[PDB]
Amino acid sequence: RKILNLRLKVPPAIAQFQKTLDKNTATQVFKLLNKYRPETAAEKKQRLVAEAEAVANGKSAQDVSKKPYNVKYGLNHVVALIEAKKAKLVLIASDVDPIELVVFLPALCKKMGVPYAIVKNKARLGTVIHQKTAAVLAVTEVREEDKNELASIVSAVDANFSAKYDES
Amino acid sequence: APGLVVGLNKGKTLTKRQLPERPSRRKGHLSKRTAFVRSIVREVAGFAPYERRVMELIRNSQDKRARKLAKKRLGTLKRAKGKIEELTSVIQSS
Amino acid sequence: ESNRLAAREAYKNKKYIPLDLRQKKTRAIRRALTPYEQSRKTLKQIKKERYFPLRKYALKA
Amino acid sequence: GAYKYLEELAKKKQSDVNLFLSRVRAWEYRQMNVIHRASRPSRPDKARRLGYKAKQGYVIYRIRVRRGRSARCTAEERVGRYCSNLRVLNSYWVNQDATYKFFEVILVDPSHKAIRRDPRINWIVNPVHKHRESRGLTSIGKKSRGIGKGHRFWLRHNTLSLRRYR
Amino acid sequence: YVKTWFNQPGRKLRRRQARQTKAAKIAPRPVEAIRPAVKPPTIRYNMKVRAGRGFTLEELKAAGVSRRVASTIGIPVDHRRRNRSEESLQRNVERIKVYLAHLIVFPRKAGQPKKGDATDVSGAEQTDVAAVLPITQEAVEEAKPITEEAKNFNAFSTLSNERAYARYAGARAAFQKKRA
RNA sequence: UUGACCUCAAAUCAGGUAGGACUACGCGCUGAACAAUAAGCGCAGGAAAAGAAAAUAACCAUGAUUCCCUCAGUAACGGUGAAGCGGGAAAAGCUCAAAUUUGAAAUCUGGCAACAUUUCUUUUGUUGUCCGAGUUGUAAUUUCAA
RNA sequence: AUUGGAUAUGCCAUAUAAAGCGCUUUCGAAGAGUCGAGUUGUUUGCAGCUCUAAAUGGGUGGUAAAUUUCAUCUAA
RNA sequence: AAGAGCAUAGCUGUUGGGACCCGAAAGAUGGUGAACCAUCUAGUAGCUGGUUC
Repeated sequence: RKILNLRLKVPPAIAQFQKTLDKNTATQVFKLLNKYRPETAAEKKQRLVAEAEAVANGKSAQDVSKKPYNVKYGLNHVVALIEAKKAKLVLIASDVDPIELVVFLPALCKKMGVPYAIVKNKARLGTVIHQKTAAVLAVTEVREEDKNELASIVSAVDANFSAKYDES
Repeated sequence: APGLVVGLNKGKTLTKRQLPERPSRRKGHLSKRTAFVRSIVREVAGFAPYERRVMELIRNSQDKRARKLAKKRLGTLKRAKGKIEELTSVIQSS
Repeated sequence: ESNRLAAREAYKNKKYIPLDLRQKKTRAIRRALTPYEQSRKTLKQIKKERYFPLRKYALKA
Repeated sequence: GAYKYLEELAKKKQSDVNLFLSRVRAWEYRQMNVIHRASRPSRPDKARRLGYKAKQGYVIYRIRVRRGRSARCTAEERVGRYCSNLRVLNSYWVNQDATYKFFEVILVDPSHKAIRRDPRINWIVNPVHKHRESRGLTSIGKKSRGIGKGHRFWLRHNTLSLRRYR
Repeated sequence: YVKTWFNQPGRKLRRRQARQTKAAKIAPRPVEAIRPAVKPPTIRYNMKVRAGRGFTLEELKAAGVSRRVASTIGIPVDHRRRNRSEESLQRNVERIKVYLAHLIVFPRKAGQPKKGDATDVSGAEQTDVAAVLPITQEAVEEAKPITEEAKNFNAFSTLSNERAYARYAGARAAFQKKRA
């Protein structure tokens, strides 16, 4: 490894992943994420009952509740979202084993001008989404009371990540 | 078709009906999505050394040597001329 | 006869039973795909056969 | 989807990023066994379009072969000899060094209950599909023995036909 | 090695029992599917008319039957073939039309007529398709008069020189672009 | 101090599966002194292999594969030796990857309790529930004929 | 004695359904150490070796001309 | 230059198939034992011998 790595220096496209976000922003980025955690399977069954009597009484309101604000995940799903430029925050796992899966994503998202960041460990992102593993997370819309601090961390990320890294 | 057998009009004289275009022939057409993807991968992946070498050959007006060297690398003239023209557009774009 | 029958009602409605009570036709028949899986189809082909199946037709002489 | 980027990246095989990643991965694969199970394909896009699905029953084995009969074909036969209870679906290439050709080979469990109930892959369960590469029926094998559709591609001559009335 | 033919009567009898068993299996419907009228592709055979593989998507579109309905009711569909001369459009069209005219579709789900399939079902009969739909050869003309304008048409005025004109067209075209 | 995720072990853990024989006919690899043969090695089935065109042709155009007759002892090569066309036997078409459902992983294996069904107390499932697999992608839709 | 599936019949089903075809105001993603080129072996095919692709592109031919139009097909 | 060939059977001759029968060392492939075996083989035979009222 070490002699092979330094002999032919790590290309910046791959070198960008070994440098990541600081601990503090990671904590507050996570703090917002837990406020939008995807619904639990048990909760899914509960609302499936909720829609059961809803469709009995003419599907009631939009299902039973308002739009399900939560985080967006899945590499294919997020890539389709960022292409449509619907995404407002992008979070990339730092240690994905085949790096080719996200080796293009920072360059893609930079071309779209979207605030993004690299969050340590895939497992933590998976824990956000009740999964064993999440290679990438996306925030595309939140509630209005959450808009203020979401803009704050985006500015903070654009002050201690996105901006400082840029193209090096 | 002059109701005859020979000539650069030959054939049995009929009224040809304009056949539709079939989706197999669609191959080669550019999609804005894939054209965008190719732009992204070109910008992030970079270039192999041999096109690197030929492009300052274009930069210092060493066109003939670069064309010959590009032919040696790929194998056919059309691949070579297709290569150099797109690198030149890259050169003026830069 | 008595013990093995006594075994059979004992293990009736039980998913897994001793190898000496299971079927023994041949090896190939045992490993072959069960009709149920043989009849398994996508619901794409279910749509095809539901909306456009083979018909009964004929011709007038 | 994110797959379109993958093979476009995979096509640029002389890019620095791929050139680095090939060597570090080649150094690693030299230090595992010559054949070893892989938790997930190193090129998910390639395996996916070759018939791999991330579901129980499908399995990937990585292998390397000495360079200097095709390297691709010898990969499958050795894997099939190793994982003798599986039907090997396909194979694809990953890495080289100066001496080795590295391949990842897709196999499907014929007796697994998830494969048997999936109509897209039940065809591999049927007994005619066991040990295809010993018979040369895979993608590389079919191409190797020259089978295709065209003009470009024995015992109908050496036999003598003697009809009833001649 | 040495291929002998002592099974020739036996193999012929096998096919007979194959047809009889097949026909009796699907007795209501005709044993042989219909085929389009198609022309062999070469200067030696192009005058003749033979049976092709299936009717092109142009013809089913014209005949008013979808490419799905046609397969269900015994009309084979060929996608590779494309028909360019609108007679080949025609000759296949009424071929489909008369086939549909003589076709009787038994209603599904206990004989309640759906769409326009049929009402009668006792008319079940298995007929040779080439009887109701024989393939004809080219319609040749007989007893046409005059054409004394073709009399003055002295054959080689076209043949000999237009053949030379075709032969020298490339050189002639090169000449015109040269001095231009 | 604990919990995740990953990599790798271990089980006389639960469930499965592979070997070997036949090999007339199938498909491979190898191959002699004739012959893309005999011998050798590998691997199948009741058939196998091939198969729905990166195929023909130069026509008024043909239309998956296989087989028979013909092409034809012709083209081609230098004794070897086809194929297109035509006639006939038989005919049957299709499935994925490549885009999303993001207002819902809708998908799947297994453990457990019931309901069944059986060539069959020996088979084959279903329902419920639990658990795991799976966002590095299981479903639905689409495969260029579109 | 089972079974072949059709015929009629009886009972559940769920069916707030999906699909085919008039139209498009358009979009159409399409398989890479692969194709290919040179080179060595062997019976154009394949194989080792070094290089290594592209999007009306690519394969294949009638033409031209040694390039061209045209035709046909959509490999890995 | 006012077409004579096509098909079938037989006889005879010739060419090739084991080729009228019998007979030369040898060579290959794969085995067994510490040379032998089985297949290719019914070989090379330009000869020797025999070849039926």
